[PDB]
Amino acid sequence: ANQASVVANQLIPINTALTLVAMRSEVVTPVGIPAEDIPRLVSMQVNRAVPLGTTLMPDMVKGYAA
Repeated sequence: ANQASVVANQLIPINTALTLVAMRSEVVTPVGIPAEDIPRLVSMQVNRAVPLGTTLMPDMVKGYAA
């Protein structure tokens, strides 16, 4: 229901570290990474470019296990 996910607040380039300016929370479908894990995601790198407004999915973040 209102399970919110991490959404790209700006484009995140391939192989670049996640910052707090880059991740917002939003109720989207399909469900991606829980918004509650944003602190945890800071400094982890994405393995692909993530366009503005894309939901961060588990497979996009290098080293993410939940």
